[PDB]
Amino acid sequence: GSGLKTKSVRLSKMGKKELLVSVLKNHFMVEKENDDIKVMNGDMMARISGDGVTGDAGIVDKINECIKKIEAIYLRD
Repeated sequence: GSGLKTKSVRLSKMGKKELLVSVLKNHFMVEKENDDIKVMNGDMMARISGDGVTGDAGIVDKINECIKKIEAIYLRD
């Protein structure tokens, strides 16, 4: 029998980037362009790249808040 359970099969509990997309999309209109994530709200726009964000400061501050809270959820902060 497999009573030991040395295998978990799959482990997807670090997908913070996925939740960023979902949460931002639930509050703002989000567009995917140049394989980046664009957050748009009130004609303001922001671009999230692999390791940097450039965009409207209001959106950026919100993005950062969302990222950090979500980071706290999976990685703990």
